[PDB]
Amino acid sequence: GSSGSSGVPEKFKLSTALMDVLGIEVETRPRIIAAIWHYVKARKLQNPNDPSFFNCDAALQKVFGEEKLKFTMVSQKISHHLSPPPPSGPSSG
Repeated sequence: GSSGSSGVPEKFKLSTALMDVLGIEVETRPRIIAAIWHYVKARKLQNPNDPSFFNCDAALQKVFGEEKLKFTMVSQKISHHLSPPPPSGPSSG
């Protein structure tokens, strides 16, 4: 066992651009992916041709850089942006 969901959940610090996309600071893995799912649709970014893909608004680019992306790929895209937030207390390992 190395990675999973033991005890408290997992939160990742949003990027400057990613933060300007949704407007958060410390969220989870899904909350974000979803936050993008909603936002996208919210901004009528959703793509008709492909229900899996979605158009970019302008802030989604700086994040990915592609005109459009998949609703699932975001996971394997936002991750890179995802970072470890500031923990509370001493640490070693």
